[PDB]
Amino acid sequence: RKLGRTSSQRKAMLRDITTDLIINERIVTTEARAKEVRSTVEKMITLGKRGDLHARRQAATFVRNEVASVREEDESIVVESALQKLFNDLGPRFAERQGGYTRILKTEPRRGDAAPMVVIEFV
Amino acid sequence: AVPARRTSKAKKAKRRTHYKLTIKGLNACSNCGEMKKSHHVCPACGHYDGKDVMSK
Amino acid sequence: MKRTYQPNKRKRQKVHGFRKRMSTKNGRRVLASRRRKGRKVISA
Amino acid sequence: QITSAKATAKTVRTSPRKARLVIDLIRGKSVADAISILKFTPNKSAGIIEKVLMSAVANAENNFDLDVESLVVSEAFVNEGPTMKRFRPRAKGSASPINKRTSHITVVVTEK
RNA sequence: GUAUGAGUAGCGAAAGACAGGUGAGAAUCCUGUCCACCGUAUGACUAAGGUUUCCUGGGGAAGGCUCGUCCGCCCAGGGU
RNA sequence: UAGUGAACCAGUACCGUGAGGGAAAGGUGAAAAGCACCCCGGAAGGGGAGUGAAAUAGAUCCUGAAACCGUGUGCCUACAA
RNA sequence: UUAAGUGAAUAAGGGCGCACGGUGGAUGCCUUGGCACUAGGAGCCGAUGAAGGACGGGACUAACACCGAUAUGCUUUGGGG
Ligand SMILES: [Zn+2]
Repeated sequence: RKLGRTSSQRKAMLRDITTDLIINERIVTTEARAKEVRSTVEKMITLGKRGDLHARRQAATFVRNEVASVREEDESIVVESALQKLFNDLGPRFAERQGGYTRILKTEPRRGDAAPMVVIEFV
Repeated sequence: AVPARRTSKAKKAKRRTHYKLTIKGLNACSNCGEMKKSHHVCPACGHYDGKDVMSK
Repeated sequence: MKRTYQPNKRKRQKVHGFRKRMSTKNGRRVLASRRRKGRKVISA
Repeated sequence: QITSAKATAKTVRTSPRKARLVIDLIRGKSVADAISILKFTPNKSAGIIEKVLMSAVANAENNFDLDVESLVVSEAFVNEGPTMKRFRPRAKGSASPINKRTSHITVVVTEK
């Protein structure tokens, strides 16, 4: 286990960060945030393969409720809502890929408070 | 309690022997030979053995 | 907590105002004694 | 010609304790070692001593010498600049002295 | 005027995260999203009190218990 | 630090509602002739080139002692109260 | 080659000396200012509005100084060039 803050604030933080790596797939943060988001997204990709009504109804916990990502239409506004993006991409990106879906980099310390920094991307 | 005297001129240095600054783990690039950190992205090259890592 | 030096505009002009060091003969000591010091601010 | 250009930094708004640490790690090394070590520091001296060395290199070029890559930082200094004195209210109504300091910093660059 | 203790104590109650901007440089500046705290009150109006801090446009040595491209700070104009 | 408190825009700034308490702070050069232009850096700060008899006389500016803090070197030091 | 013995030097740091730098203005020297007096002048101003001030008067206006809607000044007589 790891500790950064109080009890419920960790669940707050991990709902906060991890809607990116659903939208951007690039995040610039520190050591410990990177390793916790490793474990959580290593979980929450695998529940994007099933498509069960348990998968729709456990994705509504570690994903913020309605987060838009709209760059598409035909004549519409189609809202890839960061859970439909799960169940329409991440299964059909990781159809045969086994565990270990992400990569962590080691770039730089921080100008302000000496925070060593990390890029996270998937593939 | 209270410092009984001033610390004499010897003990300033004799404390501060173990107050050094150290920088370690610096190695040449795979692309420009600049002495950069092991296990770290080059800020100028941006490579892990021939990869356009910091690139769009 | 209450503390002391509290402001008004009537009180600090009808205690330390100009008239109420003219209406007696112990502010007239204070007037000439300050004019024999060179200090500008006489009173309010 | 003559070798050994110099350049001085004046009124550097830090201490000498936090600067003499850094110039433990320069004296005895070349220019290519110098900027390499100074790029990877988590300190305030990074913005300072780098520009001091860059001015030392430009004074070695534009005025005196050639052979930029064969230059050695021979000596350097951090010296105690004029202080600045302000106060802070400590508790129970009384005062307490708290310094602010500066420094004067020079770096000597010989050829070899 | 200068040390000493000593880069020790402390940095004066409280949840933030990402992306994108201008810029020499950003955890602190701006913009966008989500989350959170109070709600007979951290919401609204006024009488004293304060005496221009208000607005517009720039700067970063000082001030700001960190930085600071920002300010109730400074410079110049303009408002009752 | 003498000499009025006060040689300087002082009974002022500043403390006290009050009556009243009241400070430190003179000196470039003989003449600003107060460093055009080049270069680093956002700047400050600097290095050349110039002024000037002299700049370690560069506007915190005449000579510049102590305490304090740096640099490098001749000799000594890990069985010692 | 064995065996018994004798054993020098290298410093993370430090001491003593020399030499060079910074932060500080003690002292050298100087005065535009003070202190005590000499010798004379002079020893009141004021309902014909005083002693003191408030406010304002310049091309540029924050202060000092001079002045007062005739306002950084009006008129006359002598010195002056
Ligand atoms: Zn490289």
